[PDB]
Amino acid sequence: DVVLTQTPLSLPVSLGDQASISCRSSQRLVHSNGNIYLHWFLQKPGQSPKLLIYKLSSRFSGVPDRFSGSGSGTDFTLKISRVESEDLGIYYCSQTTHVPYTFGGGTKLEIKRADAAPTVSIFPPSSEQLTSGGASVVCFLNNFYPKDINVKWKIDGSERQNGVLNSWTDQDSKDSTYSMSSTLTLTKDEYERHNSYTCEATHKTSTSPIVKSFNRNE
Amino acid sequence: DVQLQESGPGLVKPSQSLSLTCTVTGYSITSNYAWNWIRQFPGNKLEWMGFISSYGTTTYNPSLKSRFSITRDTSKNQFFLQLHSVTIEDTGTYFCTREGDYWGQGTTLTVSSAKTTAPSVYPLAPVCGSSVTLGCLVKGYFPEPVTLTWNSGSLSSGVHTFPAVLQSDLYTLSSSVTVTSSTWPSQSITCNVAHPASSTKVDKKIEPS
Amino acid sequence: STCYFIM
Ligand code: NA
Ligand SMILES: [Zn+2]
Ligand SMILES: [Zn+2]
Ligand SMILES: [Zn+2]
Ligand SMILES: [Zn+2]
Repeated sequence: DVVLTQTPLSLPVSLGDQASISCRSSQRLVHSNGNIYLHWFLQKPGQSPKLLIYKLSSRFSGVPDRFSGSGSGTDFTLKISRVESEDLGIYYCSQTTHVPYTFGGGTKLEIKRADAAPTVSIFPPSSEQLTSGGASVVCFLNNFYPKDINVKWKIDGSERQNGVLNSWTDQDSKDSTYSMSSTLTLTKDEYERHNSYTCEATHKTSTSPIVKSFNRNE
Repeated sequence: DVQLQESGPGLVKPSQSLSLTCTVTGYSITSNYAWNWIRQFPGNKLEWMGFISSYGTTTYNPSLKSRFSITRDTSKNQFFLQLHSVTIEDTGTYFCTREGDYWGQGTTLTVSSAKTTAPSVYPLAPVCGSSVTLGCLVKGYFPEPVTLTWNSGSLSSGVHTFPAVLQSDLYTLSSSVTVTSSTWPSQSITCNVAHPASSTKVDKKIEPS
Repeated sequence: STCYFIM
């Protein structure tokens, strides 16, 4: 099948500025009739994808002239001349020359703000959870930017992979930051067998990780 | 007046078979156009499934592992996606469209063998600064959704409520509220969790220790 | 023609 690769995965832009999204095809997309069925869709949150550009460079009905599609061969580009708040969401390239029709992974058009270090909080299991035979340790990593963040769980010095549930918020509407939750799930029996519990955050705002720790029963 | 509306079960069990209906208004499905089904999974991946011509002939995606077919009922101006023997991997949003020009709102399909399960709600107090971050862990619930609030909605600022994630066929969610040290534990901060599928309405006060 | 526009 035809593989469509989008670059970048995330595009931080300021309102009023120019933005450009690239799409790389694994095959040439010239149909027998001479047309290039490479299209661009925009998906806003809670909505379905909407057609912006089609057959490489045609603007769909209602789409303003700020959007333009370009390309040849395997390299295709979508340009937004003056980014507005309405332009925010996920942009997908689409090819319909060859069956099966395929899409790119999407490019998120997001807002730029100053760099912000995450505020990290660690939470030992609640006594109520311990009464029920469970034990989850919860780590919040809040109001950070940019969005790229690595979180790391350590139990008694050793790194833990199993029982780690991560969740991420979308870009906050008011402050333009990101937040993340990371939960380490254990049986009470395993939890009562380890002492040191650590949540480490790696973010471009610090050269050393932010470490929040506790020792069971102090 | 060209519109599309997806409809379907919402929740099914692994191995069951399934129909999703797309009712079309304002335009006849026997005129010129093909009518398409496209899926979207968490992670945003879009997957074209197939189409039915205005003349009743079909074209499917040959590379898919899901067993499915597309049919229509011209007299009702509807086309269908028949999903046969579904797996947990078929969970996601199903859109009908004409030819990418008009789309429906999308329909959420969950494929799970889980039973309706009330969540366990756990308060998250800080470990034994100018601000304080408190939390709430909503664990082991099915199906979606839950709705979580702080102080019955009156505490909305500094709140981060994270999307739910699957941990062993059941959903888990968390939320954090950050207030000044002068606010808590001086003033009461309560987590309010509604899970209407199981008729749950729980309030957990966050106490120190 | 099975696909009239782009699909
Ligand atoms: Na075609
Ligand atoms: Zn291929
Ligand atoms: Zn081909
Ligand atoms: Zn262990
Ligand atoms: Zn009929």
